[PDB]
Amino acid sequence: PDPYGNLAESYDRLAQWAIDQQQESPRDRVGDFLQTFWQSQDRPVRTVLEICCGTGLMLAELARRGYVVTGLDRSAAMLEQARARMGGKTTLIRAELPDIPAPAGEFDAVVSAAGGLNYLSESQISATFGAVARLLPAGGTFTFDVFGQGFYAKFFDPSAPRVMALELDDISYIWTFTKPAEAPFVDMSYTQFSPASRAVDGEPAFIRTRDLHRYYPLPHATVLRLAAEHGFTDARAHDNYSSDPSGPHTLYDTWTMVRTGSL
Amino acid sequence: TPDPYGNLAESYDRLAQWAIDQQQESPRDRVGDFLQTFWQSQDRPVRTVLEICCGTGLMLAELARRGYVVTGLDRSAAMLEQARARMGGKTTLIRAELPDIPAPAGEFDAVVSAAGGLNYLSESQISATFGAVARLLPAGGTFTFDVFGQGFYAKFFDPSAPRVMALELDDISYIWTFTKPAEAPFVDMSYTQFSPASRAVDGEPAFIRTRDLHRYYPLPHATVLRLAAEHGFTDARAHDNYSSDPSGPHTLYDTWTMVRTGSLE
Ligand SMILES: Nc1ncnc2c1ncn2[C@@H]1O[C@H](CSCC[C@H](N)C(=O)O)[C@@H](O)[C@H]1O
Ligand SMILES: Nc1ncnc2c1ncn2[C@@H]1O[C@H](CSCC[C@H](N)C(=O)O)[C@@H](O)[C@H]1O
Ligand SMILES: [Cl-]
Repeated sequence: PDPYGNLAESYDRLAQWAIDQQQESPRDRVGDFLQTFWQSQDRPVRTVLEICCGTGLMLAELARRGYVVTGLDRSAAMLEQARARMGGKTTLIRAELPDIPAPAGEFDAVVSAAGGLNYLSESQISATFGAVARLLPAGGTFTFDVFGQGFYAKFFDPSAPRVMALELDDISYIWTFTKPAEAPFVDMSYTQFSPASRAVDGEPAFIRTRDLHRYYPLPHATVLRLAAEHGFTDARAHDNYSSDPSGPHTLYDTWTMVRTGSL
Repeated sequence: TPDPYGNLAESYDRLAQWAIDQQQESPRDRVGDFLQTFWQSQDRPVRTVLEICCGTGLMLAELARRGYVVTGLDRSAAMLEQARARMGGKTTLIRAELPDIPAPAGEFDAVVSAAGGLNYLSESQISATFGAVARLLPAGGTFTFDVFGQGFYAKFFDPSAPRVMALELDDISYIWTFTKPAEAPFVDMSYTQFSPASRAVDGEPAFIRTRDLHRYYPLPHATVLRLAAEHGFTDARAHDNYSSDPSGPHTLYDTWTMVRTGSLE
């Protein structure tokens, strides 16, 4: 049940390709957006938890800017990469959201960059909003991105190819996007062909793996309700870590919100 | 002379059927219907038919089913062996690369080329092929073929960037990359194919990868009309994919028919 287990060793190269070819934000741009957002807030930010930290690309960006960072992810394979990047001092928590085994009065901000929250059902993200609210003091903030309208329009029909593929550094990926009838999720299947350890007779060989990435579309009305229900205010959406508004073409919606003084 | 169908021949028939079932390619009996109706409209009867670029013989088998006496020509030994299995020993199969057609004058009543073999010919090679076909046909015989239409290039080729598509079919996986090299008279469709290996690697099934370039030469309508006029044909007409519909900007496969004149070629 870890779709990133087979992806972890090539994830960083694929993330760079997605920046180069699928308009994903480089983590330094995410860092610029976060610092501009936090600088506009009254309460200073020193400690940051990134949930769904993956291989730690965003952790490293924030640490380079002087933040004291902690990461959380469910994937041991991804966290092994994050440990190699960050070294031994960085706290890395292996847990599956909505579980956040960490105490209140500790984090000034929580972030989730590059779409980990797309993997959570509505009830799982609701409980995650609650867990984040318990960790943040009044005036702390929560920032994350999820797929926008333009993503579902572009990769989940119409007129679009249902199968996509990429050949990158001797690995090959074949992606299939399916929308089950009457389901609250959409499915992206990763077929991956990777060079094998040895050869078959006199030919190079490849191992095939198949992994399902199940995504839950998150309407704006749902985000706003979840924010209100869990002690957040001033929820705003922007297009992909820019100052532009969310709109019909947005591929990645960036949400920011502020913890109230509620309990 | 590379043979891009060498690695494809084993799985070609399954892929061709997928393209009919899913990509609007004409079922071979629709091609047969179209040919029989077109030939029936001509004064000169048709019994003997040469299919150039016959591949694995899917169109040979359809024309034989309808009662024609068919001969096939293809450059790919791998494809032709499949045609030999399909047709048996009675059918003449010629291994030759167009424009070479080593067959006698006064032999064929019609020449056909179904499912896109002529897309692989440069304008010079297709001009020479028109000449060779003209020499094989008596006055009143006909030549029918299909090439990619305007809608095919618009759908699969982007002038600005490569396009990538894929298919997983019966444990074979294809990755297709479509490019338009600058200033070239061709466009490129690369086939990466993953097929099951002969043995396993440790405890995991293994796959072999092949890569083969399919190089296609767009053939504008004005060029077909010119080639027909230059090589002894008349009444050149285009239809959409072996139907009675006209060729149009959305057509994926342009079906051309033309009639041999009395000129000496
Ligand atoms: N319910 C869940 N709990 C914890 N981690 C989850 C999760 N669902 C998805 N993930 C993690 O979400 C990550 C998405 S990849 C994003 C990695 C990183 N934030 C970056 O900027 O590159 C994966 O590592 C995946 O394991
Ligand atoms: N210059 C050339 N000379 C001969 N055959 C050629 C050729 N260029 C391409 N071909 C052949 O064109 C074929 C295209 S596939 C079409 C197969 C068949 N007509 C059918 O209806 O399914 C391949 O078998 C390929 O080897
Ligand atoms: Cl961008």
